[PDB]
Amino acid sequence: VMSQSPSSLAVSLGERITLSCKSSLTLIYGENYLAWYQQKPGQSPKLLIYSTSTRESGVPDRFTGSGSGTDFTLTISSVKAEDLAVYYCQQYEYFGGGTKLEIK
Amino acid sequence: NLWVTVYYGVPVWKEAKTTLFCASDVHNVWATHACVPTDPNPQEVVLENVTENFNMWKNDMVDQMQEDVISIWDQSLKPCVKLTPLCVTLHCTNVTISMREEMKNCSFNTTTVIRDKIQKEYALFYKLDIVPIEGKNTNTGYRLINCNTSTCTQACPKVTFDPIPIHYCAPAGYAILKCNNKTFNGKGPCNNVSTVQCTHGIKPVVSTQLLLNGSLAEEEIVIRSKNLADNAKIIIVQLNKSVEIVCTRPNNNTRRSIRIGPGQTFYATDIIGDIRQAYCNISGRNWSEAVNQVKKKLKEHFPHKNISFQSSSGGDLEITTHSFNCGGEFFYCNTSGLFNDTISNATIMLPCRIKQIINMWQEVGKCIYAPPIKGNITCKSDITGLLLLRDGGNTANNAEIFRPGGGDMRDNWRSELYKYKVVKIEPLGVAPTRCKRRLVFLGAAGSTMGAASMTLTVQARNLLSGIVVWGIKQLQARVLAVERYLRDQQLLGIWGCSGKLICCTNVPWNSSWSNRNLSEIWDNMTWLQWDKEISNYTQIIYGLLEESQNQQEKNEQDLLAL
Amino acid sequence: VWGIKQLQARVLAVERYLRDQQLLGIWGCSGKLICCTNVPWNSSWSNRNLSEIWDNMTWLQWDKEISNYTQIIYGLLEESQNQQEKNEQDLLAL
Amino acid sequence: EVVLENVTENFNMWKNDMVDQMQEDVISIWDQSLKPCVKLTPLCVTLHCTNV
Amino acid sequence: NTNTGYRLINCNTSTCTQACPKVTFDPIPIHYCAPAGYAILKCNNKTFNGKG
Amino acid sequence: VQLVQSGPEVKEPGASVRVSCKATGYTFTDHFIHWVRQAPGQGLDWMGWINPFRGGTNYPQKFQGRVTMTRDTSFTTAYMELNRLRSDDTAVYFCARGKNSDYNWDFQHWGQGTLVTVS
Ligand SMILES: *[C@@H]1O[C@H](CO)[C@@H](O[C@@H]2O[C@H](CO)[C@@H](O[C@@H]3O[C@H](CO)[C@@H](O)[C@H](O[C@H]4O[C@H](CO)[C@@H](O)[C@H](O)[C@@H]4O[C@H]4O[C@H](CO)[C@@H](O)[C@H](O)[C@@H]4O)[C@@H]3O)[C@H](O)[C@H]2NC(C)=O)[C@H](O)[C@H]1NC(C)=O
Ligand SMILES: *[C@@H]1O[C@H](CO)[C@@H](O[C@@H]2O[C@H](CO)[C@@H](O[C@@H]3O[C@H](CO)[C@@H](O)[C@H](O[C@H]4O[C@H](CO)[C@@H](O)[C@H](O)[C@@H]4O[C@H]4O[C@H](CO)[C@@H](O)[C@H](O)[C@@H]4O)[C@@H]3O)[C@H](O)[C@H]2NC(C)=O)[C@H](O)[C@H]1NC(C)=O
Ligand SMILES: *[C@@H]1O[C@H](CO)[C@@H](O[C@@H]2O[C@H](CO)[C@@H](O[C@@H]3O[C@H](CO[C@H]4O[C@H](CO)[C@@H](O)[C@H](O)[C@@H]4O)[C@@H](O)[C@H](O[C@H]4O[C@H](CO)[C@@H](O)[C@H](O)[C@@H]4O)[C@@H]3O)[C@H](O)[C@H]2NC(C)=O)[C@H](O)[C@H]1NC(C)=O
Ligand SMILES: *[C@@H]1O[C@H](CO)[C@@H](O[C@@H]2O[C@H](CO)[C@@H](O[C@@H]3O[C@H](CO[C@H]4O[C@H](CO)[C@@H](O)[C@H](O)[C@@H]4O)[C@@H](O)[C@H](O[C@H]4O[C@H](CO)[C@@H](O)[C@H](O)[C@@H]4O)[C@@H]3O)[C@H](O)[C@H]2NC(C)=O)[C@H](O)[C@H]1NC(C)=O
Ligand SMILES: *[C@@H]1O[C@H](CO)[C@@H](O[C@@H]2O[C@H](CO)[C@@H](O[C@@H]3O[C@H](CO)[C@@H](O)[C@H](O[C@H]4O[C@H](CO)[C@@H](O)[C@H](O)[C@@H]4O)[C@@H]3O)[C@H](O)[C@H]2NC(C)=O)[C@H](O)[C@H]1NC(C)=O
Ligand SMILES: *[C@@H]1O[C@H](CO)[C@@H](O[C@@H]2O[C@H](CO)[C@@H](O)[C@H](O)[C@H]2NC(C)=O)[C@H](O)[C@H]1NC(C)=O
Ligand SMILES: *[C@@H]1O[C@H](CO)[C@@H](O[C@@H]2O[C@H](CO)[C@@H](O)[C@H](O)[C@H]2NC(C)=O)[C@H](O)[C@H]1NC(C)=O
Ligand SMILES: *[C@@H]1O[C@H](CO)[C@@H](O[C@@H]2O[C@H](CO)[C@@H](O)[C@H](O)[C@H]2NC(C)=O)[C@H](O)[C@H]1NC(C)=O
Ligand SMILES: *[C@@H]1O[C@H](CO)[C@@H](O[C@@H]2O[C@H](CO)[C@@H](O)[C@H](O)[C@H]2NC(C)=O)[C@H](O)[C@H]1NC(C)=O
Ligand SMILES: *[C@@H]1O[C@H](CO)[C@@H](O[C@@H]2O[C@H](CO)[C@@H](O)[C@H](O)[C@H]2NC(C)=O)[C@H](O)[C@H]1NC(C)=O
Ligand SMILES: *[C@@H]1O[C@H](CO)[C@@H](O[C@@H]2O[C@H](CO)[C@@H](O)[C@H](O)[C@H]2NC(C)=O)[C@H](O)[C@H]1NC(C)=O
Ligand SMILES: *[C@@H]1O[C@H](CO)[C@@H](O[C@@H]2O[C@H](CO)[C@@H](O)[C@H](O)[C@H]2NC(C)=O)[C@H](O)[C@H]1NC(C)=O
Ligand SMILES: *[C@@H]1O[C@H](CO)[C@@H](O)[C@H](O)[C@H]1NC(C)=O
Ligand SMILES: *[C@@H]1O[C@H](CO)[C@@H](O)[C@H](O)[C@H]1NC(C)=O
Ligand SMILES: *[C@@H]1O[C@H](CO)[C@@H](O)[C@H](O)[C@H]1NC(C)=O
Ligand SMILES: *[C@@H]1O[C@H](CO)[C@@H](O)[C@H](O)[C@H]1NC(C)=O
Ligand SMILES: *[C@@H]1O[C@H](CO)[C@@H](O)[C@H](O)[C@H]1NC(C)=O
Ligand SMILES: *[C@@H]1O[C@H](CO)[C@@H](O)[C@H](O)[C@H]1NC(C)=O
Ligand SMILES: *[C@@H]1O[C@H](CO)[C@@H](O)[C@H](O)[C@H]1NC(C)=O
Ligand SMILES: *[C@@H]1O[C@H](CO)[C@@H](O)[C@H](O)[C@H]1NC(C)=O
Repeated sequence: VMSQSPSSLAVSLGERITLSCKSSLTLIYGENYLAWYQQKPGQSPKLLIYSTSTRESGVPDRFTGSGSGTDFTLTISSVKAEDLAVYYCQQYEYFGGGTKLEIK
Repeated sequence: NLWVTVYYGVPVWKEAKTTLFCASDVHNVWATHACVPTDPNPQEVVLENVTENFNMWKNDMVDQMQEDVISIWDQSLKPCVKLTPLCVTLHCTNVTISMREEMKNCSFNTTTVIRDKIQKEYALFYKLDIVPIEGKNTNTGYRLINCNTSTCTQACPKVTFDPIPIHYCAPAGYAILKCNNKTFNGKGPCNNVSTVQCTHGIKPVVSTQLLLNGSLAEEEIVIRSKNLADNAKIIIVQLNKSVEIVCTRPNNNTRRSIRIGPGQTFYATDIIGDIRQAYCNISGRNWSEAVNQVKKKLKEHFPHKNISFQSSSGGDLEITTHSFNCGGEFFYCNTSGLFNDTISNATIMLPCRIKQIINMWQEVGKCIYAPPIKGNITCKSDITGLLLLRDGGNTANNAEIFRPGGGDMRDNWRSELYKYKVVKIEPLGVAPTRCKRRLVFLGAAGSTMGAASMTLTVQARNLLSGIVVWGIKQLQARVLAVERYLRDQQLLGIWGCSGKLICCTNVPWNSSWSNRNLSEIWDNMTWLQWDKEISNYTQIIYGLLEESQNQQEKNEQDLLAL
Repeated sequence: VWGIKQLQARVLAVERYLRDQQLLGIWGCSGKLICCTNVPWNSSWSNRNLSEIWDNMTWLQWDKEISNYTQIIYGLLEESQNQQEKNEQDLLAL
Repeated sequence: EVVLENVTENFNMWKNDMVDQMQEDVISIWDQSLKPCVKLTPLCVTLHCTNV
Repeated sequence: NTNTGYRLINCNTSTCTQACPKVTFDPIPIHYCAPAGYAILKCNNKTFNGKG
Repeated sequence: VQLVQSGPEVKEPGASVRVSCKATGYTFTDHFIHWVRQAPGQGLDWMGWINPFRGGTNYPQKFQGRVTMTRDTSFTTAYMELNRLRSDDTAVYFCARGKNSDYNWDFQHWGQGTLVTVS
């Protein structure tokens, strides 16, 4: 199981945010990696971060990935309107709880 | 002060792509019309004080020989007769005279030697290669499988597939290294390393789910994978106790030759006695011990899971079952009897099935037809290792399982080639010195530069010509090595250091390049480590040396101009 | 069918010639044809009348017995060159 | 051509390599030259014949 | 029966080829030359048995 | 490189449903093809991969004995089949492919996604 908490947040546009993906493998062995995938409701998900912090081509750099070992983070410097969507982390077959962002 | 100084023959290397060549020991394929006689003995050399690393997965030798095997196979099959005309209606019935859908009997019109003379002719087939003509009436109607896809070829009867223990030899200026450590994971550092000139005789064997013959791991059971965490990536496990096994076709067979065309003869199958499907035998009592040992080894990597094996998950015939060859006869044995959570203390026998049309590799253009072989046949062999693939879903019950897999022919050869590795040589070293101008091949690498410098002549002399569809390869190798050697000789000449090995020169050493303790450099350091930083200023050094030579020559001529 | 042959021929001849040149070089006798060296002749190899050897014998006949000790001779010469070079560098080490 | 007096030698014409060497060479040149020409395969048909 | 019936000899054995009409077989007086580092010797004696 | 699927599906409980995945734009026989089922308001879950090279497969124990994967090289198309349907099945399904062979664990290319339901 890979954990993505919180499930959401009463975000506001223009703020720097960061969500944590915490792994549970912590076993055997390069080194383990992570994948931050985007998905808006009703469409195919999308790749945002691969490896551990190498973001995908064409993604605004405000989207960022970091971490190591077990603690990793999706990060955004300033959330824009289109950015409100759902996202997940994936190290292997398993997937996290995801997270979606919205307003009151 | 110090002074730039060149040494020729320093024992340093660098990995890089290359092209090894075959080496064999009176009609077989590989030895005939290819391969040079093998070296009777390995000129192996031990290199202590030498640490290294290997990556068996990302390797060139395995891939290199892959297409080589493919090409030799195809070329050998090139001259044999094409079975094109046989793609004709097949009026068929049930086999035997005294329903056994394992094989069907058939008859059909066909062409004689003469174009306008047509004759009927019968033949028996295994139900595999036959197919209904269509989803139409005339249930007796059938066609060969390939015809709606492509043609095939009847292999030349004389040729055989007995895998010869081929050796591989590297070209001059290159060295082959073995990690002596018998518990190397296959990707990582190594400390006990030796060097040889030719690879040990490896048989070009093909199999799925099994590693027939090959070799054991004398130390213990070995497990290796690119990354066992990534379920997708294959796992390979090598046994340290070879397990005997046998298989046979209990039937008395013989071939009926049919002149399809003017000089082109098909070989239809026929039987003498009754018909009994082929099978195998194995001492499962033996099997359980290795099974339990490998289960414990797996638990070692998975301290909180169970261990089990199930049949192949399902898919293409060859993947699903264990396929192999026996004296040029293709066999497919259902392996559900092995990979189970329970065996017996008694011998275990397996039901197999036999095909006559073979897709040696997925591309269909090479579709082959196996000619029948007279009389019963039987092959005995042994298992040394096997390929496993993990399920990939963490069961809450922690009942971790693995299943047989394979199909990636490269992995088979990898299973052994993991030991070897290939590097080249760059014998031009540079170091400071106070001077101012005016066998055990590569063994000395185990010491420091000042000490190791004594035997440079051995490396110098050895690295030239020690060697003495196919030609192209070795011709390229020889020409390229010669070109490299000439380049180095010419570079030595321009530096005016031709006919020398410890040539001093007239360019003082520069501090910027490095300021190590010269004592350490000459007594505490080794070239493999010395070269690393020096790499930076190599071109500046070369320019300085060339200018030195030019000015020396011109000034000499000027003073002797008259 | 045709090229392969002559290509093999040329390459092999070139390889042989390079081998011989390199052997001359290691013996420090490059750029020479009557190179003297620093290894004294050994009696065991043969004890013919040197006068005959230089004025009565022919190479086709001279080589026959010498064939025996060729490798010993090569090793001795190589050691001679190695020691010469190393000693030169040592005396000029500074 | 050069004459070499004071030179004795021997020969074995029977056990020789040149003859054999050129044997397969002639064979190969012959076959290759014949390679591109037309194959007469279809002619293998019944022949209703009479006297010339 | 059908004594008029006949077939080409090879057909029951193998096929053959019609040589390209243009090519000819007039034996050219070929020469052989050796590669460098090798020499070709002639025994001048005109009464040599061929082995000796 | 595009990933396509067949139209949505509706079926009775206890039956078996088949779906297709058409691929293009590259060597159809060089990359594992993954399947992922998403029920409404649920996280993406893995069902299994199939290697086009030789029809090898794999499945988690959750779905084992319930799924079947096959390939057609002629039309470079994958087929999935799920048996013994039951409400849980009702969801969308996506067939995906990985950027690089070496990692074989990313997902750049996704089909539009196809929904199936029971009754
Ligand atoms: C190697 O040999 C072993 C040893 O036998 C083989 O293992 C046996 O394989 C058979 C075939 O799969 C298997 O029998 C199935 O068991 C399943 C367990 O539940 C059954 O569900 C399944 O039922 C279908 O097949 C029956 C006979 O073919 C039918 O009577 C039945 O109605 C099912 O088929 C119909 O119904 C389904 C329902 O959806 C439908 O989808 C079908 O299209 C069809 O209409 C079989 O009974 C044995 O159980 C296996 N043995 C063991 C001990 O488990 C192995 O397959 C061999 N493999 C190779 C590669 O050789
Ligand atoms: C793993 O190792 C085992 C152990 O060696 C391998 O099993 C051996 O496999 C070889 C090759 O298949 C097999 O060799 C035969 O042994 C028979 C025992 O007497 C021989 O009688 C037989 O001779 C015939 O075949 C040879 C093949 O070239 C011929 O050279 C020979 O003249 C004989 O030829 C007869 O048949 C041919 C067929 O066309 C015909 O043209 C001839 O006129 C003539 O009628 C073979 O030498 C061993 O017997 C096997 N031994 C055991 C114990 O099984 C195993 O194959 C290896 N692993 C794999 C995957 O192959
Ligand atoms: C050369 O000839 C072979 C003959 O086999 C062709 O291969 C067959 O091609 C046909 C049609 O192209 C395939 O037909 C499919 O069969 C399915 C069931 O039969 C298959 O599966 C069972 C399972 O045990 C096998 O026993 C059986 O042998 C078959 O392999 C049908 O259910 C299929 O229809 C279903 O799927 C499609 C697509 O998903 C749906 O749209 C349909 O509505 C339906 O649900 C389909 O009819 C057959 O499977 C092929 N068999 C094999 C072994 O390949 C070659 O294609 C042909 N090649 C050339 C170049 O000529
Ligand atoms: C392609 O077709 C040719 C056709 O000629 C075949 O060659 C003939 O094959 C037949 C049978 O295979 C041979 O038959 C033998 O003929 C003997 C007498 O005829 C031969 O000798 C006379 C002598 O002048 C020739 O004029 C004549 O043309 C024949 O060459 C018979 O007496 C033989 O039987 C005797 O010998 C056998 C074995 O010793 C005994 O067992 C018998 O009891 C009997 O005593 C025999 O019948 C014929 O000779 C062949 N001729 C030639 C020219 O080859 C090819 O074989 C065939 N090849 C293929 C690939 O299709
Ligand atoms: C693979 O292994 C199997 C067995 O694991 C083996 O098949 C078996 O062969 C033995 C023969 O060694 C058969 O044993 C028979 O047992 C019955 C009693 O039920 C006897 O009546 C039989 O007697 C006949 O055979 C004797 C053999 O010497 C004769 O002396 C005697 O006069 C009779 O003719 C016989 O002993 C056993 O029945 C079979 N198994 C089965 C299922 O039938 C097989 O040969 C092995 N094959 C390979 C390739 O290893
Ligand atoms: C290091 O590796 C070398 C070669 O792989 C080992 O040397 C061999 O040792 C065995 C056992 O004594 C001998 O039978 C062989 O003749 C040796 N061969 C050579 C070339 O030395 C050596 O034992 C290994 N040592 C360690 C500590 O691993
Ligand atoms: C042989 O290689 C194995 C690994 O292939 C080495 O195993 C190491 O052993 C040391 C000592 O216990 C451990 O600290 C390391 O963690 C081990 N590493 C691995 C990867 O297993 C072993 O030391 C080597 N020994 C020889 C003699 O070659
Ligand atoms: C093959 O390797 C296994 C690796 O474990 C060996 O099993 C060990 O054997 C030794 C002595 O035989 C025992 O002290 C260990 O406890 C065994 N290990 C385990 C996990 O039980 C096995 O003996 C080797 N056999 C052969 C023939 O090489
Ligand atoms: C596993 O198979 C081998 C191969 O037949 C058996 O090897 C025998 O082992 C005993 C034990 O000392 C020897 O006396 C025999 O000479 C061996 N025979 C052969 C042919 O190698 C071994 O017994 C089998 N193991 C089990 C548990 O049955
Ligand atoms: C390999 O390295 C070791 C140490 O790095 C060398 O050990 C030397 O052994 C000789 C013989 O007794 C001693 O006189 C030296 O003092 C040792 N070295 C040191 C630094 O103390 C060993 O000789 C090396 N072997 C090779 C073949 O290079
Ligand atoms: C030895 O052989 C050489 C060459 O085979 C002979 O020399 C030739 O002699 C004829 C006759 O006088 C001349 O026409 C040629 O011009 C000569 N050619 C050469 C190359 O010398 C020679 O006559 C022979 N002598 C004996 C005694 O056999
Ligand atoms: C040429 O060769 C022939 C043989 O090919 C030599 O013949 C020899 O002549 C002497 C003198 O009479 C005899 O004693 C030998 O017995 C002969 N031997 C043979 C084999 O015939 C001949 O001497 C040679 N002469 C020249 C000029 O070359
Ligand atoms: C096999 O058949 C041949 C010919 O029918 C016969 O000579 C031989 O004795 C038979 N042997 C066996 C073991 O069937
Ligand atoms: C292994 O199986 C035993 C019983 O067969 C069970 O008690 C144990 O919990 C299992 N191991 C794991 C890690 O689940
Ligand atoms: C096999 O025999 C061993 C004793 O050697 C016994 O412990 C085991 O339970 C037996 N298993 C089977 C399946 O016969
Ligand atoms: C194959 O047949 C021969 C006789 O034709 C027989 O002696 C031999 O035992 C047979 N092979 C097997 C494995 O039974
Ligand atoms: C060479 O020596 C000069 C002397 O001052 C120094 O400035 C320079 O950095 C050194 N290295 C190079 C590459 O010029
Ligand atoms: C110079 O050497 C250092 C360490 O040896 C290395 O990190 C650096 O990349 C080198 N510079 C160049 C241009 O290669
Ligand atoms: C070389 O000279 C020594 C001097 O005594 C002699 O013993 C030896 O036989 C000679 N030959 C060889 C091959 O050593
Ligand atoms: C040494 O020379 C003699 C005569 O030259 C010869 O008989 C002998 O075989 C030679 N020895 C070796 C080892 O070649």
